[PDB]
Amino acid sequence: QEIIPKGYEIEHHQCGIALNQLIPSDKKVFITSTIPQITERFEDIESNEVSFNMLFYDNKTPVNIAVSAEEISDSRQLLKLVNKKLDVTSSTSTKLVDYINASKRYNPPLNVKVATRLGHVKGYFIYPYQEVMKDSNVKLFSNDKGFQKLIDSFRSKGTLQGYSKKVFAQIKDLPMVMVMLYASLGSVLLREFGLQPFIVEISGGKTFTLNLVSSVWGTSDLITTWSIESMASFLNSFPMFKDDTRNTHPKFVTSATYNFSSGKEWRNILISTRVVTLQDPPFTTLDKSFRENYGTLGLAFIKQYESKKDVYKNAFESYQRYFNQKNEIMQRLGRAFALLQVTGEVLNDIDGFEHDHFKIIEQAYDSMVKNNKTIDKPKQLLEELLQYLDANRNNIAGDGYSSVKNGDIKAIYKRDYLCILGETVKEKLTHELQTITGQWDKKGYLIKGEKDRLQKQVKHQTVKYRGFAIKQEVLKELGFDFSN
Amino acid sequence: IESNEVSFNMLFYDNKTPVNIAVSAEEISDSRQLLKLVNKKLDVTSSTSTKLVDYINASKRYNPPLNVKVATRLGHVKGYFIY
Amino acid sequence: EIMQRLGRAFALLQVTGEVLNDIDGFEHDHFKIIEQAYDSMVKNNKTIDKPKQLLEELLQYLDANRNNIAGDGYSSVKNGDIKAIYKRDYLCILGETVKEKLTHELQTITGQWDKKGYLIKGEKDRLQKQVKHQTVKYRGFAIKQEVLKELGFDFSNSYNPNS
Amino acid sequence: IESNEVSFNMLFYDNKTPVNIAVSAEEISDSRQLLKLVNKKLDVTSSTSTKLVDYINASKRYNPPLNVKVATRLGHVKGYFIY
Repeated sequence: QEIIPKGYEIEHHQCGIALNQLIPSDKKVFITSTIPQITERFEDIESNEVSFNMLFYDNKTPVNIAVSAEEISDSRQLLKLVNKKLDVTSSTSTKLVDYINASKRYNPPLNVKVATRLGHVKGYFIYPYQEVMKDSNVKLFSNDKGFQKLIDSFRSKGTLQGYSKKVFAQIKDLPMVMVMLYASLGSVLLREFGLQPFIVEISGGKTFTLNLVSSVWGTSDLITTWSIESMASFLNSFPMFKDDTRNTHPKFVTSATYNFSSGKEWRNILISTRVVTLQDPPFTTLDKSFRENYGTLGLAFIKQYESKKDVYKNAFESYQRYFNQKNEIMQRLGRAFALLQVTGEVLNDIDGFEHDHFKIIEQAYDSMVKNNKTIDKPKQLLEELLQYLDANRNNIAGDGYSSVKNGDIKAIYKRDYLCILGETVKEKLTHELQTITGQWDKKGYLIKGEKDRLQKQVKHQTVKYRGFAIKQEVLKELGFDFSN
Repeated sequence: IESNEVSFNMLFYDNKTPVNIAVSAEEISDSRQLLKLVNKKLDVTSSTSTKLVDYINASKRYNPPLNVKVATRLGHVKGYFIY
Repeated sequence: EIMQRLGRAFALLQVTGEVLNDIDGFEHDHFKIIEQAYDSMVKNNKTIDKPKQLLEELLQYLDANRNNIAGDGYSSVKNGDIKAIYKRDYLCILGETVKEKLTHELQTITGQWDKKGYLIKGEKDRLQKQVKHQTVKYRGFAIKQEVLKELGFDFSNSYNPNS
Repeated sequence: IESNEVSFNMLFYDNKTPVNIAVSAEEISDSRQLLKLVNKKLDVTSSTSTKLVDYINASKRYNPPLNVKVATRLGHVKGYFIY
């Protein structure tokens, strides 16, 4: 039992318990029938501010309520807890504040350091697994219940090796799902390598691959359907899975992704169904496997890294400097590939998860440089222009072409090249004309002019036009043949 | 049963006619808010609000009200299914 | 594909009918009532199959613009742009017209068209075939005559006037 | 040195652990605002806020704090160049 502060009395009548104040002459002045007992104080190690739990009995029923410091120490605010069964009024608020203060002095609450997010916060790394948390003497406060249900989903289950033979062995070398799993594992390492967030997406089983990569740390409830910012800040170092890209508005998503890419602050990978892409496509039984064998491989991975941190660090530094060598946009993503590959190198060293990390990762790298369009905007745009011209031959002049009788001339067909008139290239590129035509030149697409000018002077019949001469070779590579 | 917060029904007589009005905890336990029920036929003023709050508190102590658990929606709420 | 996303909902309505059958005076056939409307949905609802929907619309459009279609039995397109090349085996809709229709959904819908078997792919494992007519080479999506007819179209320009 | 306004650092012990917190002049010299530091481990209430404000004033009188001129930007401010 706890002590009663000097000056206070506690009566036990039929009406129920009663905290009276003792005023000498001793006269008794009722304070409350709801004796507050402040059991714990919580210190958010991010904010360094503090809160409390108030416990009191509403006539046989314990009532624990989370309360701020002000609510407990400010009469006008303390009065607001009447809605939660606290016996207090504008008349007794001050006496109850004073009693609370004294009880706090004479019965110190338990001090609990508290964290509201996962991952790296200040000096600690907060794990969402009871087993790990009970050893570290920090608690995981999450008022918002969405994240709480997210944490109950982190709970591990099943054995380990059973995940490496029932789940993992089914897909040691399926490259797309395997790189997605690298994302879900190496998300933890961004803060370790100084790398900012990025994305790994699959598009074109999809939901199935996402549900499967969820089993690296727990249930398929880690997944969500497309806020993003708060969830990212909470997972912090842990990967985010977002599902059903299809069901939602495109204005919303791309904005959400640009927002996520920015940095409370977080540093993790977004895995969906600064982007690494997996567009190739890679059941009933392996689903039972990863549903019975929840997330054990994840914490194993973390422990593996922990073992030889500063070794994997130098390995990543090597992969980083090298991937920055091998197209401009793919070199922008050099650190991300470095990271996913060090993730694979870490996974290789785990016992029952041996596999070829170099080949899966180069396999998907080349899958990207081949299949992903946006890496090469100058070429893409060029193709779009040619496609357009492919359908507008009544406005093309040149060898074998009927003279353009009405309107504008869009290109001059010569055998060695197609000279797309400057005006059409402007109509296509607008303000990006200078840079894209520059890239076309840097890429060797065009037959330059005399005076260090991108546009060649090309003759047909009785006119000399000025336009960008695109070599027959490029036309053919892109699948076009303006030949008669 | 969703919020675990509480409200009350106040009964009073406006010269032979009963008046039952639903009132929040704050309205009954804070003089400034109790004063707002004057619009609903309650005899109270800025002068008497405190004494009436204290009387309400004491009356509540010695004639406890009936406790009713309550739901504002149908279906599954927390552990019950409300029909 | 979309009907499998609604799998749990149909499962549920089916368990609802299975529950209702067991009530005292409420006997009825739930399996037939439920399969009847499943198939009624896949038949009558267009939006389940957006790729076919879009395709038909495009064909509808081309049916009204043959003065801009070239190919077998067609007068050369003299004014404006070329929208398709009619070969006996297929209608090769030029890439630009498919873009003008699908805009940002081009890749996904053409992918569906291929996965659905609508088109005669090109040599280099590319969705757009190179189509030769007279002496000119266009690049477009070749839609098999079978699909044209299934959707109710006949892009032949050769039919004796006397009929 | 730009504003000529002033702020303070308060040091107190939360049972063996020093706590230094930056505080405005108003926070320290106005009971209503001083009360807001309860969130930062300060033992104060609406009942004791006035006495603690007065104690702070007196302690400030008899143990003057160190005066530090301060700048929040680099470069030329008023007469100095802050590196």
